[PDB]
Amino acid sequence: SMPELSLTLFDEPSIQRTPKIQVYSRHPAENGKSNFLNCYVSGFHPSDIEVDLLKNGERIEKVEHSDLSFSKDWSFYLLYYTEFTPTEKDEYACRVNHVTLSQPKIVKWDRGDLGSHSMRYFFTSVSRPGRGEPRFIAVGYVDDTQFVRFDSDAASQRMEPRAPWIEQEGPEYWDGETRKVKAHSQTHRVDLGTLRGYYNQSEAGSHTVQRMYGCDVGSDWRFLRGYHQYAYDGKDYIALKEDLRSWTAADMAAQTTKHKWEAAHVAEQLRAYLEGTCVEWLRRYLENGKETLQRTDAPKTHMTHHAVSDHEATLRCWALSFYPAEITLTWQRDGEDQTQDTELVETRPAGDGTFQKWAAVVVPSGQEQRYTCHVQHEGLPKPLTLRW
Repeated sequence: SMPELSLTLFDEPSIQRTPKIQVYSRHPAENGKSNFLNCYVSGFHPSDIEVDLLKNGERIEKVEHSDLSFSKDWSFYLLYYTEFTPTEKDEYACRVNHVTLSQPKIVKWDRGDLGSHSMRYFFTSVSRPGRGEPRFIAVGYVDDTQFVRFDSDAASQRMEPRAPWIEQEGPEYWDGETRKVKAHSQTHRVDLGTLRGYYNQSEAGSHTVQRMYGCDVGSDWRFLRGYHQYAYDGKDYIALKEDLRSWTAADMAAQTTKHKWEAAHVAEQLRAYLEGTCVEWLRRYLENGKETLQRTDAPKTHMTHHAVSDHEATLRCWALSFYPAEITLTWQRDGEDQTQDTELVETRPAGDGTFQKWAAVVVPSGQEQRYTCHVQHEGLPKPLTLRW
């Protein structure tokens, strides 16, 4: 499934973004009903981060988290979560520390087939000055569904399943993905060392490389787009262009890499993978995971009303439990678009494979009924309108 070979950057001789934080339950919170408390952190760089869920101020010990992944702009996101049963008295919060934060930040818990398909592999390596190899985390996605992962800190040293429908694949599959992913981790190990040497950075600092591969297919599952991009310290380094036959080098180090990869016909070999292999395995996964991968889950929508004063109210339009993640929430007033005085949250994972989002508008108390929330999602044959 993964590409077979990765070539290092060269021949033989740091962005700081602060985390956004959302603290929320997976399901509407009812006292006495088991639930999951989520702390979603996103848009941060570098990837090192400290996240604790708190109950009445005390660290919760049985807290798990998602495999490190990143967005198009190379910023990282992680879901931390624990199972809990809300009560009336208990208070929960998320405590985050990161190199961009002078003090820890505490956010209180306030309480048909898809129209197109993609496969993505994301790789992150973080050097560890002073001893040993980089931390290496790889994840694979079909659409918005993670299905494999490799974590160098995990005990198995194996590519591991993260979706039920990938477990069908036989031992040969897991041996091959394990072999390829470990080879990719060594490419990054070399790359981190040579990049440090190109930029004359000290051995005492931790740096990051990020790599992504993927293919897109349209509603017919035929090849639409292929991608391959590489970043150093959260910044573009080199990217394969749309035509899959040339490169975009961001600086002179990447320009040397472009020359090494051009002479070695990297793009020719990647084109065959992105155009063929990648799509073929995507289609195989879509067929084996059909029950979920080919199912759209329309958003479950409702509205809440919050009065902060006698003259001011907040209307919140909620979209819950939807899949895939792409969704549009808009407000209208008297049937015309309204963007003034609105707030939209980043779409976030519920933790059960579905996604959540809300949109809010501040309105004059008594005028709620002028406003309508409009929900567009490919699981809906027609957009939804909600009104208080």
